[PDB]
Amino acid sequence: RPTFYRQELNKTIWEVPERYQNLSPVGSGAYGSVCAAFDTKTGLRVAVKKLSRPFQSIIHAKRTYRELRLLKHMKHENVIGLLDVFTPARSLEEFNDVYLVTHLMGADLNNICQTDDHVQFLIYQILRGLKYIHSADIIHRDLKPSNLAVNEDCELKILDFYVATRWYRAPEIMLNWMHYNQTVDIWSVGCIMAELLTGRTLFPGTDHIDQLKLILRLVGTPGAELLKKISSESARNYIQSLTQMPKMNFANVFIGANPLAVDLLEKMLVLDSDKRITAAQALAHAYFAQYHDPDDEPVADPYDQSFESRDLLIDEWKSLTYDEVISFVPP
Ligand SMILES: Cc1cn(-c2cc(NC(=O)c3ccc(C)c(Nc4nccc(-c5cccnc5)n4)c3)cc(C(F)(F)F)c2)cn1
Repeated sequence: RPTFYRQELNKTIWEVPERYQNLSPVGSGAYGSVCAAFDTKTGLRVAVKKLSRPFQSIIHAKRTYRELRLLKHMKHENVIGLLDVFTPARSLEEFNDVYLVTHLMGADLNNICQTDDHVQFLIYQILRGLKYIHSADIIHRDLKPSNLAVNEDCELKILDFYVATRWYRAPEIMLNWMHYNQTVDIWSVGCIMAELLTGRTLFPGTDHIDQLKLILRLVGTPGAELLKKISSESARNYIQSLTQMPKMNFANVFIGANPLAVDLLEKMLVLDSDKRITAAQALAHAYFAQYHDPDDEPVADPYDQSFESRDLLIDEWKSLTYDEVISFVPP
């Protein structure tokens, strides 16, 4: 049981074991604050996240539990993994804060390591990690370049932490569809891969409405029947007021690109989420022929999400979270 020191960072009091030094605030939000640090015990650069009031509400406590459970379960080369989890509390009765620790990566996909081969390798790794995540019955929902970390040797890792999420969000989420499926993440991959191919953001909308119009300008406005699978009533009415836009031929948009990459993008960037390619299907596409290895593209061990159906109070989620903290074993 180590010694903690205190330091006021990100408008809050950080209490961390002395092994973590050189704390430097990275960013913050309503769901936590992140610092880069140096772990003197391993010699690693790490990221430390302090969850912001994790037990203020039932949903806060449940998602605190949800994140810790999820992260303790992820064992994949292309998904961020947990190096440590700690609390300064000495007992459940004073348990109020939770800290998570991962590797610090040298870069994200916005800031780059190294061609068509380099786009293939990066997108392959995203899809390899997504196949794993999706096999655990988890949807990322927030994929964007700043959530994709890359080390020196261009090994990529998916995480969840300017660069707007809206630029990469699936249209059915933008149109207020509540019942979307895992391929919302594939839409995001298509937008990311377009930007790696051309150098430019595919749909850099300045606002909610601008985003929809830029999307429809490329894929074409949907018919009424398609609208009812991807959109809520007020969004359907608005889309139906717009001039008809035809689908563009992606070959004239991604001029010069590998024709197999264009074919893959045509399968990713479709409005019909029942027609959109899955991560496992995309990994088998001929575009990735030089890296595709079904024996090295594993699924996840079964992930017990039955807690998602439990109706628990704040103190009950707090209690389960505490037990996940004190049972953690580092890799
Ligand atoms: C409520 C909820 C959360 N999630 C979920 C959480 C994470 N967490 C992290 O990635 C995470 C948690 C703690 C830490 C410390 C970090 N590390 C981190 N965070 C922000 C930035 C950086 C960073 C900064 C600079 C360079 N490299 C990394 N690292 C990640 C990851 C996923 C997924 F799907 F992507 F796997 C899902 C699901 N439901």
